Amino acid sequence: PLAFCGSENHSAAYRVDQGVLNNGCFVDALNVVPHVFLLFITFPILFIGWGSQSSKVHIHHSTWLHFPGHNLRWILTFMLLFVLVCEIAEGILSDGVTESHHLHLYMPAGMAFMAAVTSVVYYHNIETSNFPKLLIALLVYWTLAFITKTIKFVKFLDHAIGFSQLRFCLTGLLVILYGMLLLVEVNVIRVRRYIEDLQDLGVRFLQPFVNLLSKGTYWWMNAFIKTAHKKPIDLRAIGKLPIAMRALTNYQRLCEAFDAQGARAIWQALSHAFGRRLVLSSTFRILADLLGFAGPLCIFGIVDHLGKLGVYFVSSQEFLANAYVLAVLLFLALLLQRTFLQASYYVAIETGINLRGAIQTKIYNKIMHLSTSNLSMGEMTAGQICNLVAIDTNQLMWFFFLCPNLWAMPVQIIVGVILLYYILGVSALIGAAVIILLAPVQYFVATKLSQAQRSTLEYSNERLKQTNEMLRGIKLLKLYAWENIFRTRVETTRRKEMTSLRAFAIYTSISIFMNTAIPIAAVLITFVGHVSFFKEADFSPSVAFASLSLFHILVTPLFLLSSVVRSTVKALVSVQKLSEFLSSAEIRE
Amino acid sequence: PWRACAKYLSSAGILLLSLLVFSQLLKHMVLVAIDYWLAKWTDSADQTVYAMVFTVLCSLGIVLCLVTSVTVEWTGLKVAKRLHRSLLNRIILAPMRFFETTPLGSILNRFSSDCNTIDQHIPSTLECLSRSTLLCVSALAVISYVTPVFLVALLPLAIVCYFIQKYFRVASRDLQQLDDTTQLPLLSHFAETVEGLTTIRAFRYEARFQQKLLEYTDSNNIASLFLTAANRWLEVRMEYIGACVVLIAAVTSISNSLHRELSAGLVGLGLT
Amino acid sequence: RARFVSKKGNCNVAHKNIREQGRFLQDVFTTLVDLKWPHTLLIFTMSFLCSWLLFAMAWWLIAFAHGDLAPSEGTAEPCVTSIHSFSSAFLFSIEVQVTIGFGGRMVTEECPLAILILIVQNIVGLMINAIMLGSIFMKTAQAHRRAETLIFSKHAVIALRHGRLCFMLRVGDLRKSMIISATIHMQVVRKTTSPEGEVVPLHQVDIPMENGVGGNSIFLVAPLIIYHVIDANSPLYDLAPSDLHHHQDLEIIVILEGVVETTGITTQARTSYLADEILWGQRFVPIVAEEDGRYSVDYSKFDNTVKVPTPLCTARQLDED
Amino acid sequence: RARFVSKKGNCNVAHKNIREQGRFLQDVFTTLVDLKWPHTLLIFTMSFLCSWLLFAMAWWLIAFAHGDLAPSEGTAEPCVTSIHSFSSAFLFSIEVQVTIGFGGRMVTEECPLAILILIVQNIVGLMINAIMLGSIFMKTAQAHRRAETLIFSKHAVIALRHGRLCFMLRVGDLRKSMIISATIHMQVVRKTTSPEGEVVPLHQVDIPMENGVGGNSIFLVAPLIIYHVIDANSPLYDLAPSDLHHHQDLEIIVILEGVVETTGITTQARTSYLADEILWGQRFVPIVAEEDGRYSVDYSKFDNTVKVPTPLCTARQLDED
Repeated sequence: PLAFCGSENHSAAYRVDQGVLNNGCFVDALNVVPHVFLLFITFPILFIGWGSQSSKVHIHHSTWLHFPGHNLRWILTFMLLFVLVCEIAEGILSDGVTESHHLHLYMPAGMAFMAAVTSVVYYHNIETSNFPKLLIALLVYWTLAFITKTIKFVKFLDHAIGFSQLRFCLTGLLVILYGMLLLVEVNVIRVRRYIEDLQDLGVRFLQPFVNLLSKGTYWWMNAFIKTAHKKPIDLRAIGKLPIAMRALTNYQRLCEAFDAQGARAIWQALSHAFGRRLVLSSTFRILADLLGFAGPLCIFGIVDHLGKLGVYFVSSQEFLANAYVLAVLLFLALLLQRTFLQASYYVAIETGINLRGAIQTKIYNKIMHLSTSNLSMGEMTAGQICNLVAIDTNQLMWFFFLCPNLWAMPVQIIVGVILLYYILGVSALIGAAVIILLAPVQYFVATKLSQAQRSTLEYSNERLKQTNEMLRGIKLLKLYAWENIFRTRVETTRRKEMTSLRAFAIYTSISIFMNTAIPIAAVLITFVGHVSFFKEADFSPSVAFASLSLFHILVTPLFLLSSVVRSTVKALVSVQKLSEFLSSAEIRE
Repeated sequence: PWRACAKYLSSAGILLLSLLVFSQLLKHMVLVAIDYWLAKWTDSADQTVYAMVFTVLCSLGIVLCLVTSVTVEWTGLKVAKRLHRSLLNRIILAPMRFFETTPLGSILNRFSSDCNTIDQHIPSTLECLSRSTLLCVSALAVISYVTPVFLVALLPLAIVCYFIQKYFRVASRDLQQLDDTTQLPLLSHFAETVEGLTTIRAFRYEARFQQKLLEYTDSNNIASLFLTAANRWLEVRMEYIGACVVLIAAVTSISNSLHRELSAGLVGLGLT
Repeated sequence: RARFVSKKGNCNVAHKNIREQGRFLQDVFTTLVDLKWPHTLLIFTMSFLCSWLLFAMAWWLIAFAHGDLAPSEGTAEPCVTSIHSFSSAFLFSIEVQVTIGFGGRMVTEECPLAILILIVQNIVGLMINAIMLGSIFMKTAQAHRRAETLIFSKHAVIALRHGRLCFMLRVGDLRKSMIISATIHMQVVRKTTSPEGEVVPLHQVDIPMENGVGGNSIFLVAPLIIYHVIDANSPLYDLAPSDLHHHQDLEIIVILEGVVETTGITTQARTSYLADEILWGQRFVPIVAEEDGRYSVDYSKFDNTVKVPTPLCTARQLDED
Repeated sequence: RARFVSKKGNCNVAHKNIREQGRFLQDVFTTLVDLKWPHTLLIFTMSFLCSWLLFAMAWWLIAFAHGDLAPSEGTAEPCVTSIHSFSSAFLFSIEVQVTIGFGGRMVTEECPLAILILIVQNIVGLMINAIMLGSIFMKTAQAHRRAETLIFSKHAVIALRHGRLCFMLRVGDLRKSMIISATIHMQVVRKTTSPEGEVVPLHQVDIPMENGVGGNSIFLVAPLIIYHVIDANSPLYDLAPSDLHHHQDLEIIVILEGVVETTGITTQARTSYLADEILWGQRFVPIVAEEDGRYSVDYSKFDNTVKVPTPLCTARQLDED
């Protein structure tokens, strides 16, 4: 059948014998009326307003202003959805303990789920207005809903329902998040007082100025995708840059880093220029794959279970033990992990693009105060100057693309082996072959790779300056018949660069062989050391497949560790060549 | 596809391309064989027969990744040498009418940056490409082995991933090309401010060419930022599709091992 | 190159980058009746279903609060008789609010809060009965659908009448109903600049129709010839016949507007005319024939032309001989 | 110093010391629909509650008069079945008057005075159903809320066009709906005296808009420039640029009025312009751009000005060289 409590005793559970709030059926019956208040007032305001007034007409595509409490209310609304889908999964299978379909456990949370998504689209559309008088009833929603949850919550204390009940910990968290949603709405009352950048036509990038869910998922990048099949995109339809991330603004930040004050001077001034956006990128890179370690705990939790008031209210440890709730926890954790990894990748490439703008302006201001005795007599060639912008900034930019992975590999591998110690014990310390093997042999191939890269970069600069005097001097070489002699001179210096590449290729090959060869030896040494020599402990399938996904998630940045030790040595010699160019001989005024 | 990668394979050679595809096919087959023997060995209810064949199949794994590693360094070395010294021999016998009509910076640009990405950037990218796509299709093979109604979950999902691939692709055939539309001025502008430095300091137009380089760097950084934001939009879309693949495979392996028999390790194969 | 308003009569504007959307919320009624027909039908049944669901939860909550949903009862009367589900209260809110009122579900005299929610039920249900039925009658009662039954010419012409160049077209009505106080506004619209250098981009200047008095008021039963004398005060005074070509910024809008006789609600039809839509030198066919006691208009010969030799020069060059 | 009508468009008058309030009682309907929204809602539910309470006392009095409230009874039928309280008769008057009609309370055929009060119940209840639902539809259906979606300029300007000083402003519509027969009335209003000594305190004199014909009728889709040529017959003829300052008795009212297309009910928006609101010498920005097949109006550049050098003298001093 159906109703909004069950027909279990069939004459009980709708009864009012005391005052009416003593029924738990009555307090989750009262827990739907703020949500249907918010749905049933906010549906005709959203239908005649933002959307379906035929909003093909444009109501300021650019200059999206953000309120006080924006970047807080979206994280709190996603925390409401993280507690509320868990409240849905708690109401189900406490429904499924007995029969005949209790709807009072999870239909209030589903009405709160629809109220949560309509309140966040109402807050985004009031943030398009700057008309916060048309906010105001949403604030009334929070001083409905919170109060009703506290009239739930003291009736958890009145029937002495403890902390080991899961819905106690759910609804106390819901009481305090409704409380801080009230605190941020009186913070909008504090500073806006109901009782923008001058974003012009030239800004068309919007990702500093869009909302946080479109900062994560790039909903602004559906436009310039759907219109790309209409029109081929050109240089005026992408617009101009904003004022932050201007090349002169990053140039002014680099001169402010310079006068605050060698190779250590340009490195420490570079970290003083860009380190706060760098630690934002690596902080997102810390929280990404710390979310991903809840992957293998879910793997152990589902195949551990698959290897195997009157109780039905409480669930907590069996709520963590069941399989479908861990699968939707895997879905929400993997959604949130790929969102933080793509956000970290965006702000790392954005900091590197601003650095390419800043040192291209600083390398041109070195060029405008350069004496021409360095070009003419001896030292600098014009091929080396256009390689110093065209190659030797791009190697540094690729190092700043790969920098927060270098800052987030130790917090991945240490929390991975401590979670290996939780899932396997000291038999997982037979697989400490990564920490007794990896970093001295990667430093040994970092020394051999860097000596090969220094010899390869000087041979490449000699081959490019020899091809630059070759190709400008074609007509004298074809008019005096020395082209085979000059081709053999390029061929011998090409053979020197080819032998430097041959040493580079055998050292790169032995590092990528050790890089993919040690984790399959780690699953060898953990699976044979669990069974043999530490004999008759256990061998479940559960910690076996949990440690297999743990060793695969250890090996997944290990294949990028060979890419990052392919990097940084061009950055070190590029900063060395840039400090040698930036301390060249200049013009006295 | 394009013809020129087969040109790459005729500068590789038939023994290199066949040794490459043989080494990748047996290395990915021996890692899915060590996963299937982890399925056979974790379902206990004869011991060390499984551990003996586990150790020698892992010995096939480390020698197959060794011959993977040396075949990708030797195909990088042979296309490094072979795509030099033939372009060098075609440019040493050329007419003067070819040099007087073509721009010289184009020919030195293919001698410099294109030869740099052939001898440097391409063989690890080849390794990561072929390793990742054979890991993806062997993962699709072991997931489609266990839960065959995931074959029904083959039918929209990769296809609509193919559809959003087409909904990317011509925009990238705009926009990456638009990056080269603001790449080719700016370094040439650096060429114009190295052959003419005494003239520009004689004319005192240094702030004007400074402002022109600020405009060129503004256009180049907004084209790299829009190519960046298209790339991370495309990756957050398709990794949301991949987490949806994880969800539908997870709920059909839990629903097909609760009520059917999958022996509690094949679900670990599909989930890993 | 493009049209200001199409040959149907819909405009071609965009209205980009508006800011004050708070005054869009300061009229809800024109924004309610301004919508399309699935939007009007969806806001109709969503308004009534939101009313019936909200009071269904109110009647189910007050039946839970009296304990009448608990069947362990004695001889005490309920608030509402025979409610034992949510769907019984949904049936009861449908019976009360649109006043069907069956009576197996009826409300007794036990608690007064049921009487207070019954009072506020028929107040807001009677109120949104008035708002929604007057809104759907105002949606069907607009008169621009009458503007779909008013034909203009497909081609306007320029010919000679009374020694002068005149701009002529033909307006016809399909109905035997009338148009009360039929007003004609003919605007030329092009990018004109000032002599002082103010360039205004889409300039509308009113030309007058020729009437006999000069008041813009006609009497439309037959298809007539609206004609404008191109004199020196007209802004068509230096129009050449070589200017009548595609990609030429010169547009005519004719606007026929007035009350339609059988609703009392005013309408406005509009038609543009482009430079490749204006035919030089031609004139319209006589289309009204009198036979067997009846005047009669052929409508198949509406936009046909019976082309006459004209001077191929401007009206400023009509001032000599 | 103070405004005649504010920049919203509400007037600033008082109407003190009226005597004939008997003619205020000679229209009850415009005074009914003239009220504010809590006054209209309070007279709505107080009209229906006064009807239900008055007939509740009538049905309870006739149930007392038949003795049916006395439960010491035999097999004689009541007038109305199952009434045994005042609240049962209040339920019965609610069931009859808005015609819910449940039927546990039903009226039998015993006495005819119940039939006479049932006849007069549905006559005055059906009558005030018609008056109150047509009144609340006439309350929501007024068109001055459409006057909240019509923007004028924040600053009117005075510039040069065709050799003459002209008073210009910009009117825009936010909607894709239309205004049927858009009439412009521009009145200057100031304290003028007569030459004979009659000082009249707030004088309104009509200036004409420049149209091309002279009829005050525009066609509003784009924001246009309403401009008035300051000639010798205008009363702005001796206006200096030094007069444009605060505390100067010179006010402009522009009045845009006409039928809105989707209701058929006429509206009127109005905007004043003060002497420190009129900018001398400036002109308006071109705001309409044509791109990808669409004309498009920027609304952020609405009241911006692109100031031009002008003669700093009156239009009477424009008559020399």
